[PDB]
Amino acid sequence: QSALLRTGKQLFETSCVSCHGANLQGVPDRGPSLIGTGEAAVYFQVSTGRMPAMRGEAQAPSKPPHFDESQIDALGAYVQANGGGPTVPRDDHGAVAQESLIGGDVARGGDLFRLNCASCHNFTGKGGALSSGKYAPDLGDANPAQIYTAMLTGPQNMPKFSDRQLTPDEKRDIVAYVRESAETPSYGGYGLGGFGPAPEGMAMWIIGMVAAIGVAMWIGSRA
Amino acid sequence: CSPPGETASSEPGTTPAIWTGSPSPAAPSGEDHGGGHGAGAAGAGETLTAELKTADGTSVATADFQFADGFATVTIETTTPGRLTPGFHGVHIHSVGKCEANSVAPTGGAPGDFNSAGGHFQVSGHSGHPASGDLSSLQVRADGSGKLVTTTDAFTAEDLLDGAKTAIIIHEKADNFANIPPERYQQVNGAPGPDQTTMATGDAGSRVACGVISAG
Amino acid sequence: CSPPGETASSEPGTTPAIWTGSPSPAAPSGEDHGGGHGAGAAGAGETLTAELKTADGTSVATADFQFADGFATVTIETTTPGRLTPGFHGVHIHSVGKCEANSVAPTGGAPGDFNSAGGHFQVSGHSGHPASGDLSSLQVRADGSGKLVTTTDAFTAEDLLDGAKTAIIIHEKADNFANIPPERYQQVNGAPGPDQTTMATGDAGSRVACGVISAG
Amino acid sequence: IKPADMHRVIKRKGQESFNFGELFAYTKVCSHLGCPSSLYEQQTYRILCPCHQSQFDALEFAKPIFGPAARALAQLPITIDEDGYLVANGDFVEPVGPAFWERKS
Ligand SMILES: CC(C)=CCC/C(C)=C/CC/C(C)=C\CC/C(C)=C/CC/C(C)=C/CC/C(C)=C/CC/C(C)=C\CC/C(C)=C/CC/C(C)=C/CC1=C(C)C(=O)c2ccccc2C1=O
Ligand SMILES: CCCCCCCCCCCCCCCC(=O)O[C@H](COC(=O)CCCCCCC[C@@H](C)CCCCCCCCC)COP(=O)(O)O[C@H]1[C@H](O)[C@H](O)[C@H](O)[C@@H](O)[C@@H]1O
Ligand SMILES: CCCCCCCCCCCCCCCC(=O)O[C@H](COC(=O)CCCCCCC[C@@H](C)CCCCCCCCC)COP(=O)(O)O[C@H]1[C@H](O)[C@H](O)[C@H](O)[C@@H](O)[C@@H]1O
Ligand code: HEC
Ligand code: FES
Repeated sequence: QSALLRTGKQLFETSCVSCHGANLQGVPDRGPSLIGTGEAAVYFQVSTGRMPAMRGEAQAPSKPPHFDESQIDALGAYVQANGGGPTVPRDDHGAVAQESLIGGDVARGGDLFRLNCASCHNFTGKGGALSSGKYAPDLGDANPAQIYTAMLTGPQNMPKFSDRQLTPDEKRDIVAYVRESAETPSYGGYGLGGFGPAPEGMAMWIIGMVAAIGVAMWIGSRA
Repeated sequence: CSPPGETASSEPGTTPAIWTGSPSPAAPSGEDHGGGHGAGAAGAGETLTAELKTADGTSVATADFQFADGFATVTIETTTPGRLTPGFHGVHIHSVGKCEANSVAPTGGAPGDFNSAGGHFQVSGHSGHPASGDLSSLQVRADGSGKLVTTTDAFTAEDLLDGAKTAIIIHEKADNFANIPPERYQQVNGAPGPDQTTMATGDAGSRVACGVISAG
Repeated sequence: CSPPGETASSEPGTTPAIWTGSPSPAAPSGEDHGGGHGAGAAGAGETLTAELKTADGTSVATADFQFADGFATVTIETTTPGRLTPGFHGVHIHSVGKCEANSVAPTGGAPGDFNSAGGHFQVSGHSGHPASGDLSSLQVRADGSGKLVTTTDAFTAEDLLDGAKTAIIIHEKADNFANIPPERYQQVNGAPGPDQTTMATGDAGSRVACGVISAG
Repeated sequence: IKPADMHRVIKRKGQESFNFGELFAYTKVCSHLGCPSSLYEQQTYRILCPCHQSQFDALEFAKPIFGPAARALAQLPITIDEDGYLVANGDFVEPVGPAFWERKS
């Protein structure tokens, strides 16, 4: 719909053209180019909230979303009409598909998440550190369509795991893993983060060892 | 103590009747459909065989025509040991798929397996040269078996699933398909060229075997 | 310290030339002979293909005739995209295997691929009906490919390795093999029956493709 | 590598033709202490390792930008095969894993 493209243009003019130049270009050393990134890229970068941003820093972090689903389709179709690239997967309603993306396998998703990317984040999808200030974020507060469009067009410092690098079966399979690894409870106690031994150490000292020394000073006297 | 379940010699058993082994509902999580292919059209599969029936209802041969990679692969194998005669047989695709014992679509004498609405099962706009109705020979040697595997790209799976289903037939003679040279031969009316009946289908006898290609 | 083997920017490299990968002498503990079979005779294998050569030395088709289970399987596939013409082609086994450009065994005009010592490569005592010399059709559609896989049990691997090697040929026309009915047709001499040249081999044009079956 | 950033690349010795246009193949096992350096940062082009957080420059050749590593992480040569498939154009020029005594001569 052309009125939807116009709505995307009206939201485009009054949020970003200080850093995208209003011809969908890149304002040099203030905000990069934007054509070719596409509706999938704009869905992940505004549906998470990140790109209607406020400073150019180590990496632009997560935030509350600056537009809603009635307007992300407008903004992403506007950037795809000006440019053109990956598109967000949509179900039989025309809306953004978020539940039909969980694939039928998890163990293949476990091995593929673990090989291809869990170097950067974590095993269950907690965050991980990156080089100069930038960091991987947690995958717990991640809409499955945002996970698919996160790996589909890689925003900041992550490789864009393309439609041909990972097949959509594999990408549905990875988002089946992470929406049932950051959602399944920690089997057998409190989950001290997701990454193991450093929270287990710090919760050995102040929970276990401080209680042990407190028992040891209640039992023995002092002199 | 002695165990209770022993020591009883009756008449020493019937011989065990031959193991007619039942099929396997361990594999049965799957239903064999018509097949899997592309064919961005009304819709078809990639495997549809045929059973060539004679004038007594018995099987004579077995055809398998299917579109695989834009080329209609047709493999005609034998079914009976003593069905065909000692000679070459001419395969021909008929437009109507009725393998009746005595039927005729037009006004005329109903021959064996002549239920077609004409001769060769050509295209809907083709009436001339050797189209998909005419086929290669499946010759029968002294062993009594005629096998012919060919790839005709004239038709496909979207052309065999028409409003009237087609068939594959084999007569008692070979496949000529207007093989009369006009430089030495002659006609009964003195014409140099061939007849229109020899141009529609090959010069053979009556159709002995015929089978509908609608997954027969 | 800094490691010694670094930091040298020349002109930044030619683009890497396409990987023409060498074959594998890891598998090479094995020599591919003519084949393995039974054939309790002078001795033969189970695989012997052919390369159909034209009048310019170029390949047109490719035959593969071999004895497997007492039935001579012959598969004739295409080699070139635009070799054959738009029509049916008649395969015929020739007695002599010379695929010469212009040769004639008898006293006469040397035609294309006519180096055979007669017509059909029949048995050593056979001269009549459709023996192993005559073959089924390998028709060429508009795509320009003629494929025909048949099983003729008239000859075997012990008959193709004769004193003179045989060949497989295809003319510019189809395979007739005396398909003239004597009830409506007529000869130039008024005879009801067919000619002896049409009884030896089929009625076609000049032989376009020909290939020796001695593992060509 | 994004082809807007192919003018920032400076190859090292014996290694100028080990690209394939813009396809580079650096090993995953890092310079020292052999963990897989499977963190990769586009738009800064740094192969970061997780085990000790040692960056490597993806642009020039995997020289350590920063970290406890001091050696260039090894690069694999690339060509395409007949039928157009990515193949290795031989072996690494240096031993690829972590360092030890018998090395670098
Ligand atoms: C006593 C001292 C070690 C002298 C030895 C002689 C010395 C000259 C030998 C040479 C050592 C020098 C050259 C290098 C240092 C290397 C070091 C000593 C390795 C050896 C291992 C071992 C001996 C370590 C020292 C002993 C250890 C630190 C004593 C614990 C600290 C105190 C005194 C105990 C009470 C603390 C208890 C009440 C809990 C309080 C909570 C605080 C926040 C705990 C601090 C804390 C600790 C200590 C963690 O290990 C830790 C690990 C992972 C996550 C978090 C934490 C964490 O928060
Ligand atoms: C009594 C009857 C017996 C009942 C059993 C009691 C034992 C507990 C186990 C029972 C199941 C509960 C575990 C739940 C399952 C679980 O793992 O616990 C998560 C961890 O989350 C959090 O931290 C938030 C929790 C905050 C609560 C308070 C924190 C605990 C403190 C006290 C620990 C002390 C550690 C030492 C401090 C160091 C001192 C420093 C000076 C919380 O899950 P949730 O909040 O819903 O979502 C996750 C996201 O947190 C997560 O970021 C996301 O990534 C996903 O994991 C998501 O699932
Ligand atoms: C009982 C005493 C306690 C010592 C225990 C271990 C010693 C065992 C010695 C037995 C073997 C002796 C030489 C024959 C074994 C042999 O030939 O190899 C040597 C393998 O010995 C080694 O592991 C370690 C020593 C290497 C030789 C010299 C080391 C000592 C001196 C040279 C270092 C002190 C002075 C320098 C600085 C000192 C410190 C700072 C100042 C050197 O490796 P490499 O040189 O890399 O040669 C490769 C071929 O292996 C492979 O086939 C082939 O592919 C080649 O391409 C190559 O890779
Ligand atoms: C450095 C290597 C890197 C790897 C590889 C990588 N990520 Fe990312 N990921 C990041 C960074 C950095 C961000 C944040 C980008 C931003 O904030 O604009 C991110 C963002 C995300 C988010 C958004 C989190 C949120 O709160 O919305 C998700 C989900 C995610 N990645 C999952 C994945 C998936 C899925 C893969 C592919 C299987 C992957 N990561 C691979 C580093 C990486
Ligand atoms: S382990 Fe990766 S560099 Fe030390």
